[PDB]
Amino acid sequence: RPRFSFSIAAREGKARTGTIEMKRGVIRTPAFMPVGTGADIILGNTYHLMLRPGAERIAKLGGLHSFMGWDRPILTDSGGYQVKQSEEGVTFKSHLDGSRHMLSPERSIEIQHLLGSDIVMAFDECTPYPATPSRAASSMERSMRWAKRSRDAFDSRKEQAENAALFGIQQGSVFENLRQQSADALAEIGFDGYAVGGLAVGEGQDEMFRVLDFSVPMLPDDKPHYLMGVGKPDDIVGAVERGIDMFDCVLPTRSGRNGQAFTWDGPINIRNARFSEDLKPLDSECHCAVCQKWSRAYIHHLIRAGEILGAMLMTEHNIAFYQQLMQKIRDSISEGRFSQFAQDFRARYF
Amino acid sequence: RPRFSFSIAAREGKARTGTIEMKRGVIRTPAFMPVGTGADIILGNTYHLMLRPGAERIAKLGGLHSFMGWDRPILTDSGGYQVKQSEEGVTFKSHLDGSRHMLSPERSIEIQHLLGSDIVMAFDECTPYPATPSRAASSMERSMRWAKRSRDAFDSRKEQAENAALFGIQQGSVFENLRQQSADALAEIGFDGYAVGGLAVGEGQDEMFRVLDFSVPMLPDDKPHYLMGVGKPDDIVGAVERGIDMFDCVLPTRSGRNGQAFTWDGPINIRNARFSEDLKPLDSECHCAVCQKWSRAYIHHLIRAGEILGAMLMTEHNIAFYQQLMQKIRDSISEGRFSQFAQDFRARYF
Ligand SMILES: [Zn+2]
Ligand SMILES: [Zn+2]
Repeated sequence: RPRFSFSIAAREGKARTGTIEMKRGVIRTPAFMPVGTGADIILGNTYHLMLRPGAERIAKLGGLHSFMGWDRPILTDSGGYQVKQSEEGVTFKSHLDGSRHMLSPERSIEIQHLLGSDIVMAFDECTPYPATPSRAASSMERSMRWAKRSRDAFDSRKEQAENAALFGIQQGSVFENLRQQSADALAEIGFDGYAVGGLAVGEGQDEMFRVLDFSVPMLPDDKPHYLMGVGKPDDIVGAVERGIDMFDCVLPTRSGRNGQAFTWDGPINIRNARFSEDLKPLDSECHCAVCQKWSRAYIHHLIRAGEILGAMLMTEHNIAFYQQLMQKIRDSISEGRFSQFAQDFRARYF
Repeated sequence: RPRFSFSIAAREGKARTGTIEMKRGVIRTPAFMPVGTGADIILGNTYHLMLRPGAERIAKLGGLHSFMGWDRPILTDSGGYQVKQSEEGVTFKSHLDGSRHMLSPERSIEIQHLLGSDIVMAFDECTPYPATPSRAASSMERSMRWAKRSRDAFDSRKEQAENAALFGIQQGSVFENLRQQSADALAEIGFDGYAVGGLAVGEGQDEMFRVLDFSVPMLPDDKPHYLMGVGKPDDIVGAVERGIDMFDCVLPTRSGRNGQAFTWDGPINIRNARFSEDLKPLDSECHCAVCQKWSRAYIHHLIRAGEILGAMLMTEHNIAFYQQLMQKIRDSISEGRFSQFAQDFRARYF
């Protein structure tokens, strides 16, 4: 397969469906990328892995793919969002054993290289919400400078340039002129994919969607658009409606460990007593393995008993719900009925 | 299949291998019965289930088999070992919501009936270790009276008598005359199986084996012998050498949640730094699913990262190790080489 080939097979309104081809596999889009721990690609947390066991160590152990036994594509973040600051980058000391750490566009790239990622994220500067226009512009401009450094560092490592892909990240907070500036800088540098950054910060769906309505058409139409940190099922459906192709969110896993299950009728809190005698599966349309075999009542019980198996079935369910959702979105766009699906989705979910 | 048919296919010294046939399936012996949460039979905790969700409720929900989705045989304990005392039984208040509870040979039987167990344990009186001969004799005599009440209550419930089986429990602490007395009472009442009770109480392997050497031949040879609460891999091999056919122990699951893995080279503490870069699977001969796919180094990492998946792989590994051990014991006895296996087992395990 090629290093990277994005192809759009069908469209409806702003929504798109198609595929990304890479050496380690094909990624069907719109895509949900679960955390490392039906998916075509998963996410590696660079910041976490850098702290334990370390990037050198993971490289020594054969790379991330062999380490976690996953031989399909992997997307790593830059590590900075999770993180002594300056134009050069950032230095921090580890909480695990006080070791001193430095992150920069160059060092971030090097670390994702050591990890062996297939999709590398440029290193940028988080923009707090809310931000003044002044602060948003200053942060965005530094991010675009860091985007150029990331590109160069990526391109100077032959093995990465030839087998991996680089995404640039749009910043600019919620201001349209800054977003446009950011989009133009990014396209002038040129990347394999364009992420929309800065929108997973407590702004509320309304504002998120507003900023996506003008932000996504600024990005190159023939490249994948990645909405970082998003999100709930209804955020995904609305962002796909606005042109996003890729998503990641800790929601399924965390929800999975704190007793919450996603269903087509809305999220449910399975620890609630109203589920104690409910013989229906987690979700009635879910084709997932948990859903095949066990009832809400038994999972309620598991979790209530503090049994580990319960959180496990819950997480497995949630992960599978998210992939079925993306599958329903792909098929609906491909069939010219995504507009309908979305409306039916909401009526029932809410 | 019959209600209950125990058949001994082969012998070596005191060890036996064969099968138990019941309506819901065949149980190959010597057997390890894991907790509800390769096994031919599992264990239900009666005391726990009685407190949550309740026996009535589980019956309402279709019985334990349908509730946990397990359609093979299930053995339930009496509930008293986990537990206001008198010759009639015992009353206790729940810690979950202060509800008042009573246990007795009759009520224990009724509850295991409501749970739908295939193998029912008579209700007896735990004997603390150490015990004076006087106290051991008094506790044993009450247990044999309770054994007769359990038999009668079991026999007065047509559905149980016809589709389930009852085991009696030998008591008597570590005194041989009491054990013999207990064995004779039990055989005079008559049960489908005979458990050896009172030996999972911190006495140390030496004393356990000593008491098994004279206790097991007192039980009827043509019925299964169940060693309750035992145990570590090396306790099982030695108790099989002394004539036991059935075992249960929380070891695999708990060990599984507290970072400890069983291997043919002894238990390992996977959280230890010496495993951080170990690419070997949990155990090299283990055919288990974890062992297929993941390294000690990645499971070390999982657990160190607090990830739930890790404890899950560990427990799965431990459960599978125990079934492979029982399988190795069955085959070795059937082949006339159990004496050899046991010696080789120890050399490597220790
Ligand atoms: Zn499901
Ligand atoms: Zn294994």
